[PDB]
Amino acid sequence: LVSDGSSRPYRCKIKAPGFAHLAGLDKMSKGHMLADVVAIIGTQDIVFGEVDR
Amino acid sequence: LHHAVIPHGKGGRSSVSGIVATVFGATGFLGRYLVNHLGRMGSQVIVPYRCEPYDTMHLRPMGDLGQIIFMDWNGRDKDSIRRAVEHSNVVINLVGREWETKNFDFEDVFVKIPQAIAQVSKEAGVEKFIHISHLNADIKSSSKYLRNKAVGEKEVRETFPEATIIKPADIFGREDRFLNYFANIRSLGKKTVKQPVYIVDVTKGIINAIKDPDARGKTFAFVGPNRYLLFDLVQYVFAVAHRPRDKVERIHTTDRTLPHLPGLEDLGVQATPLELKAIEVLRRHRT
Amino acid sequence: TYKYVNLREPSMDMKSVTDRAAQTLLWTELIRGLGMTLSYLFREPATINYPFEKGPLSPRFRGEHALRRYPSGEERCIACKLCEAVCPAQAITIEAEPRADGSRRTTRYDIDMTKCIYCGFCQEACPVDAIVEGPNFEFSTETHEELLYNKEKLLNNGDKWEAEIAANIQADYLYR
Amino acid sequence: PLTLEGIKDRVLYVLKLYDKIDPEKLSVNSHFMKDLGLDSLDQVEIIMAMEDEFGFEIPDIDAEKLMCPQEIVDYIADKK
Amino acid sequence: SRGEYVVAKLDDLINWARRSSLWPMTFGLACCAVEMMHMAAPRYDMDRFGVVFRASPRQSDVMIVAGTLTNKMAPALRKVYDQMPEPRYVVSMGSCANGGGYYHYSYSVVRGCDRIVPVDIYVPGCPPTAEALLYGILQLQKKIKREKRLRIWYRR
Amino acid sequence: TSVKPIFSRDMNEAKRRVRELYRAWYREVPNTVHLFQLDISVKQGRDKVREMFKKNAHVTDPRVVDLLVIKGKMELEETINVWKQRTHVMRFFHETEAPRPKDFLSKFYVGHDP
Amino acid sequence: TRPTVRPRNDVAHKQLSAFGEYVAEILPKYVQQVQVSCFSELEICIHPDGVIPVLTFLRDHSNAQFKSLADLTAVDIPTRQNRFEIVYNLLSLRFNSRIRVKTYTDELTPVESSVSVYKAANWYEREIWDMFGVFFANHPDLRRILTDYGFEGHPFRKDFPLSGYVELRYDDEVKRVVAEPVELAQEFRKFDLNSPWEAFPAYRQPPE
Ligand SMILES: NC(=O)C1=CN([C@@H]2O[C@H](COP(=O)(O)OP(=O)(O)OC[C@H]3O[C@@H](n4cnc5c(N)ncnc54)[C@H](OP(=O)(O)O)[C@@H]3O)[C@@H](O)[C@H]2O)C=CC1
Ligand code: SF4
Ligand code: SF4
Ligand code: SF4
Repeated sequence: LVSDGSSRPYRCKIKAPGFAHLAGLDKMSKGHMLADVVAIIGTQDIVFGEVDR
Repeated sequence: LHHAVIPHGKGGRSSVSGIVATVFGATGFLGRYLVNHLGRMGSQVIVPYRCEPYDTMHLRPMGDLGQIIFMDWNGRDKDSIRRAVEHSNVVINLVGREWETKNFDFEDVFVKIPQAIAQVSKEAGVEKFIHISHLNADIKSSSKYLRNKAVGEKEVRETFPEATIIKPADIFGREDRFLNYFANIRSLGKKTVKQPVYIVDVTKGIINAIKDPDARGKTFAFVGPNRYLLFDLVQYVFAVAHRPRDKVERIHTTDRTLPHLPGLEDLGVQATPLELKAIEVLRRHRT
Repeated sequence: TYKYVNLREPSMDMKSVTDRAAQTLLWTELIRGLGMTLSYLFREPATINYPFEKGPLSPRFRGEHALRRYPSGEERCIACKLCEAVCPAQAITIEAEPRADGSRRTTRYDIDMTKCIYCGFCQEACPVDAIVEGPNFEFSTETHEELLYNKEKLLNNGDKWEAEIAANIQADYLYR
Repeated sequence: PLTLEGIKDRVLYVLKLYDKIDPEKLSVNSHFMKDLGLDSLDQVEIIMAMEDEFGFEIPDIDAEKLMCPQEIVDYIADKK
Repeated sequence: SRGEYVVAKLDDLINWARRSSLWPMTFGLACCAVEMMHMAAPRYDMDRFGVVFRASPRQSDVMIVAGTLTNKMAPALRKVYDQMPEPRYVVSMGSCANGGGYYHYSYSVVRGCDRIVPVDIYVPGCPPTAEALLYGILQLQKKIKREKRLRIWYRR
Repeated sequence: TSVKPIFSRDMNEAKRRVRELYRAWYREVPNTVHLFQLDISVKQGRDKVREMFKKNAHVTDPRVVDLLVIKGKMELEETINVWKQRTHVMRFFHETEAPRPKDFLSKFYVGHDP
Repeated sequence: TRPTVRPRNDVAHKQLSAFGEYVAEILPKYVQQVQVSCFSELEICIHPDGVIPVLTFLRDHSNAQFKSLADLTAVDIPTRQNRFEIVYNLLSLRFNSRIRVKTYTDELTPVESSVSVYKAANWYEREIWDMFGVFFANHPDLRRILTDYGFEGHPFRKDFPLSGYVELRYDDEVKRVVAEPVELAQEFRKFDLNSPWEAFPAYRQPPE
C-alpha cells in the first residue's frame, strides 16, 4: 500500500504467488512433454485471476 | 416534433440520433445490413418478425442496450401492422420470397402487402416511407416476379405519392443469391450484359437518403460500376474461386440503365467495385 | 516445528522386497482402489431433487433487492443517497424530489442488476432498512431490457412479500 | 553478360516500373531526391527496392550515401 | 386437420428431444467457473437433467458464458462461437458477463457479453448461486418448450 | 543538465534506424497480408503504413525518435509472429466509420463539438 | 492507550536504526535517505546509478543476506521532475526483516536492469515496462505482458484515465471485432471526498 494522507489509497499493488510460480515455467518444463506440462500447471495451484494484477 | 427525436452529440452506441425506423422484413439480407448501419448511426429500430425468435435472436445484439425492439406482424390483419406503426418517424418496406409458396404467390405479397401497410401508414401519418423494388420490373413478360413488382410500384407511386421508391441493381455480397448460384453450379452459357453493385454502398445510400431530408418524392436507381457480360463475369468467378429456372431467367432477362431517374451521384457516396469486394468475399474454395 | 516427508529407503529384507515385487507383478493396490470405489458405490448418493427439494440456506442470504414499507404506511425510503454513496459498482441511481406533502422523497430509484455484485453494503448502510437484500434468487431473464429495475418494480417486489423479509429481519436484527 | 550497361538498363526499367516517379527522366547527374521532388522515405523505398530486384542486402549507411541514380549504378558496380 | 395435428405432435417430440439432454460447454473464465463446477458438484446435480459437462466445442448445444469478458478475450470467444452448430443457445452467467458488472467502468473490458454474442438467458449474481443457475437452466428449457419452429414451417 | 539518451548522438543515427525500420516494415507487409488471409490490397496497406510514418515527422528530439523506433520494432516483432490476431491488424486500419470531417458547418449541425 | 491500540518494540527500532546507519556509512556513494518508520521496516532511498552495486552488496556480505526479492513498482508521483519510483522490496531468509530499496527515476533515463543479479526480476521488469515505460537497458527480452498487444498508452500512469480510449465491439460489416473511441453508458461519478480540517497535526507541511 502507498497512501497519501487521505481516504483514498494512492497506489496498491499485490505480490501474487500464482504470478511468481508461473514465472519459471520454461526452466520447470525444459525436458518433458505436453501432458507433463499440463501436470506442471496443475502441480502449482492456479486460479489465473490472481496471476493477473 | 417532440424531444428525444432530435439528434444528440456524436454518433454510435445509444447516442440519440434522429430517426425512429419501423422496418418490415430485416430478417433477410439487406434489411439486416440496414439495421446494422442504423445501429452504427445509433437509431432506434422497431422491427416486427413473423418467424421463430431465434432468427431475430442472432440478429438481436446489433443495437445497444434496448435500442432495437422486436414485435409481431402478419400478412393478413391491419390491427397488428397498425400497432407496429403507431409511433414511427420513418418506415421502410422490404419483403419478398423469390419462389411461390403454398399460401403466397408472387402476386399479393408485392401487391397486397404494400396496400394495407400504406393504408395504415397514410392514415397513421408517417414520413419518408422508403419502398424497395427490383430494377427494371416492367409490365412486360417473363416474370410474375417482375410484373407483380411493377404493380406494387404503381401502387406505392399512386397512393402515398411522396414515397421514396428505390431500386438497386442485383446486389452481391457475403450472402448473395446469384454468386452463390455461381458457386452452386452443375452447365450452360448465354450472353447478357450486366452491372453488379455491392451491398454496402446500397445500404449506405439508403441510410443517407433516409437521414437527409429534401431528397423526397424521386425514385432512385443504383448503378454497378463495370457493366459487362455475364459470361465473362462467370469466368471471373471461376478464376478467382480456383475451380474450373426462375433465378437464371431473371438474371438473363434485363439489365439496363435508365436516364430518367437519379442515382448515386446525388447522394455523395463512393462506389466500391466488383473486383475488390469479390476478392474479399470469394473465400471457401480449395484451401 | 516441522514434520517432513519422503525420508525412508526400500527395505532390503526379503519379505519387504518380495512384497513390493508382488505389488508390481500382481496389480494389488489398484484392486484396493477398486474396492474403495465400490464401497462408495454401495452408499446412497447425496443428491437433491431440484424442482421439488430446494437446497438449504441461511436467514441472511442476499438475493432479490426488495424494498420495505411502514406498518400500514408509506415508503420506507427517504432518498438519503447512502446506498448510492456506498454502491461499489454505482448501480444505485437516485434522483430525489419532495412531493406536495412536505416529507422528502424520490423521483427515480434504479438498481442495475448487471452491475450489482451483491455485497450487502446498501443493506448495512441503510439507516431505516429501506432496501433489503431479498430471499429468493430466480431472475433467469430472457431479455437484457428486463434486468434494469425501476422503483415501481421494487415496490411491487416488496409488496409481493414482506412476511419473509420481516421474519428474517425479526430473527436476525440482533447480530447486525 | 553482367556488364555496367546491362545493370544500368535493368535499373532503368525498374525505375520505369516505380509508380510515383513522374517521369523517369534518367541522367547520370539526375539527383531524383530534390531535383525531381522526392522524399528520403522514397529514397529508402528505391534503395531497398533495388535490393529486392537483383541482389545483395545494401545496409543502412550505404543506403544513405547514394541519393542519386548513377551513384547507385556505380555502387552496385563496386559491390557486385 | 390431421396435417396440423401431425405437425404439432412431431414438433412437440423434436423440441422435447432438443430440451431433454442439452449438454453444454463450460467456457468459464473467472470464479463463475468455480460456481459452475459447484453445480457440477454431487449436491446440485446435472445428471438428472441429461446435462453432461463437456469441453468439446464441436457438439455444444448451449454455451454458458461466465467469468469476465475482456478485449483480449473477445475475438477468441467469437471464434469459439463460430465453430458450433447453428441450433445453439447462450446462458450469460454472472454480473461481470451480463452487462459489465463490477468492472463496468474500466478499460480492456467489453461491457457485458451482449456486445459479442446474443444472449438467451441472463442469470445475475456474484456468483450466481448454483441453485439459481440451475433454475435459470430450467427456464431455458421452458424457452425451448416455446419455440414453434415446425408450426411456422408448416403454415409458412 | 545531464540527460542520458538511448541510442542517439545526432539525428543521423535516428534517420538510419528509422529507414532500416521502414525497410523491415516493407518486407513485413506482404507476408502478413498473405498469412492472416486479409482482404486489403498491398498498395493501400503500404500507403497507410507510410502515412502513419509521415504523421509523426514533426519530432526533432532524438530520445523521442529512439522511443518511437523501439515501439515500432516491438509491434513489428509482434506482427511478424502470429501473436497478434486478425482483429488487431484490422484495428490498425479504419474501415468502420468514424466518418467525422473537420468542416465547421458539419460540426455545427451535429453540435457541441468545437 | 494500551487496549485496542497496537504496542510496539523500541528494540527493533534501535536495531534497524543502527543497521541503516551502518549501511549508510559503508556505502556512501549512493545513500541519500535511510528512514525508519514507527513500526520498524527499513527504507533506503537511492540514486539511480548504484542499482547493480547496491544490490550486489545487499544479496551477500553475511551481515545482510536478503535473498528474497519482492515488488518493483515505480509509484507515479507528479509535481517532480524525477517522476517514477522504482521500489525494490527485499526479505532476509536468515534475519527475518524487510528493507525497501526506493531508487528514484525520471521518464526516459533507464535504471540498470536488476535482472542480472535477481532472476525473479524478469517479469517484474517486463511488467513495469508494459505498464509505465521505464526502459531497461541490458535486458534479455522486453515485451508487453499484462496488456493487449495492439493497445498502447502505458495505462497505469496518471495521464491515462480510468476508462480506456478504445473499446471493442463485434460488427458484421467486416465480420470481426473492431475498436472504437469510448462510448460510456454512464458517467463514473466523482465524489469530492477530500474533506478539510487537518486530521493529522503531526504531518503538516510548512506552507508558503
Ligand atoms: N439481388 C437481390 O437479391 C435484390 C433484391 N431486391 C429485393 O430486396 C428484398 C430483400 O431481398 P432478400 O433479403 O435477398 O430476400 P428475403 O426473402 O430474405 O427478404 C424478405 C424478407 O421478408 C420476409 N418475408 C418474405 N415473404 C414473406 C411472407 N410471405 N410472410 C412473411 N414474411 C415474409 C422474409 O423472411 P421472414 O418471414 O423469415 O422474415 C425476409 O425477412 C426483396 O424484396 C428483393 O426483391 C432488390 C434488388 C436486388
Ligand atoms: S440508504 Fe436506504 S433510505 Fe437512504 S437512499 Fe438508500 S434505500 Fe433510501
Ligand atoms: S448489493 Fe448491489 S445495489 Fe447494494 S451496494 Fe452492492 S452493488 Fe450496490
Ligand atoms: S460475477 Fe462475481 S463470481 Fe462471477 S466472474 Fe464476476 S467477480 Fe467472479
